[PDB]
Amino acid sequence: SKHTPINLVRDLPQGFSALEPLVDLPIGINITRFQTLL
Amino acid sequence: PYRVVVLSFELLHAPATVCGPKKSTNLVKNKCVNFNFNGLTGT
Repeated sequence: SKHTPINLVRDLPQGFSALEPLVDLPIGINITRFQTLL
Repeated sequence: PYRVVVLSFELLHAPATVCGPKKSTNLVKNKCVNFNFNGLTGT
């Protein structure tokens, strides 16, 4: 994960940023699809 | 009567979570030592 401030609209910001690890969970289950919650 | 409690040992094909503790000894400095930091073995 990574967070960054932006003052832009309707476009992916131009820049470079790295995503640090957050938590490792070894559930050991198979996954094929996903969907967010909103 | 004689109450009986049985602990079951199960090892399925998946990453493990709970198991025996590992003792971490003292931390020495300024000496040649064979060390082991969370599984990383070296000298």
